[PDB]
Amino acid sequence: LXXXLXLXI
Ligand SMILES: *C(=O)C[C@H](O)CCCCCCC
Repeated sequence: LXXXLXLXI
């Protein structure tokens, strides 16, 4: 999901 929407996971 986009790396947790931007969390980078
Ligand atoms: C989107 O961000 C793809 C990621 O690789 C997987 C996210 C998994 C969410 C489950 C952990 C809360």
